[PDB]
Amino acid sequence: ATLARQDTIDEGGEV
Amino acid sequence: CTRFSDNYDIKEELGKGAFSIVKRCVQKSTGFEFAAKIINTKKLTARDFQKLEREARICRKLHHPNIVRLHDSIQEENYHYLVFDLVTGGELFEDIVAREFYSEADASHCIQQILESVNHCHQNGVVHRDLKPENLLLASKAKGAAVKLADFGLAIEVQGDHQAWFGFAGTPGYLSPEVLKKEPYGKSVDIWACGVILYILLVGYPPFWDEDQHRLYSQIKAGAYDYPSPEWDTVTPEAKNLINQMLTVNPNKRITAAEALKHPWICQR
Ligand SMILES: Nc1ncnc2c1ncn2[C@@H]1O[C@H](COP(=O)(O)OP(=O)(O)O)[C@@H](O)[C@H]1O
Ligand SMILES: [Mg+2]
Repeated sequence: ATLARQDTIDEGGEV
Repeated sequence: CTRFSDNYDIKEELGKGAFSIVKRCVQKSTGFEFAAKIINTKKLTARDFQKLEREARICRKLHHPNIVRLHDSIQEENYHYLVFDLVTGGELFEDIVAREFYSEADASHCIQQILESVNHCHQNGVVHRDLKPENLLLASKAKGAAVKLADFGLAIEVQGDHQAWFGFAGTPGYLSPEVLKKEPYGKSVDIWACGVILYILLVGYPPFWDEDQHRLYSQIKAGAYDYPSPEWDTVTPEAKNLINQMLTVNPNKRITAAEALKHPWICQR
């Protein structure tokens, strides 16, 4: 495990 | 509107998000410098536009020295511009990578400021949903410099301790159990992410990690993390305690930001 950047996701689905 | 292109000169790149680029810019009339978050909008759907308006709206509603300040929101032909005050010290992410990890002192100071920005969102009825070191900016490179919460792209409003299904969104390694379980959620998700951040501040790597994203989420939902030797042998039990409270799987059991700013490890100094 290491500190790496991660992209934001938004798959929605709000109800 | 050409209100941006003729009131501002665009300078160099400061950073990049999933589909935005942030550039330094200078207001022509004053010579004052700002950060312009630029979004290509010919690409965007109606929902996306609404998310952009929501982002601008929520930013304005928050006024704090540890929350980035929105100076203007301009819509041009193929581009939208959110102009913010310039924060010049780069992302907290870069600083952690640059130093490997923070001392317990520096980490305590840093998480204190993060939790203050978070608790400010929460008492104002806002959940950020994307706390991570890439979205925290430093007022400068100096030890103990001010940390500013950025990136309100996913932020939404919820009152008090209410929980509802606001959709599957956030950043994988920082996602909370309740989001991954597709259970209703609320402000508590930001505290989980702060728990992740605090663990990262202390050893320089995250508590949940796997090359297989399916296994990652399973590890998170289970709250499966430990404190591997020798990295954690020097770390005080009092700090580990705070991480454990933030990284409580059941959101109802999870420590709030308010009572996290009370923790001895943060206050007993
Ligand atoms: N006010 C600012 N001053 C300096 N750099 C900034 C500022 N706001 C954002 N950035 C840089 O731009 C990057 C993306 O900003 P963000 O608000 O995170 O866009 P996204 O919503 O696309 O992730 C940040 O990670 C940071 O590096
Ligand atoms: Mg971001």
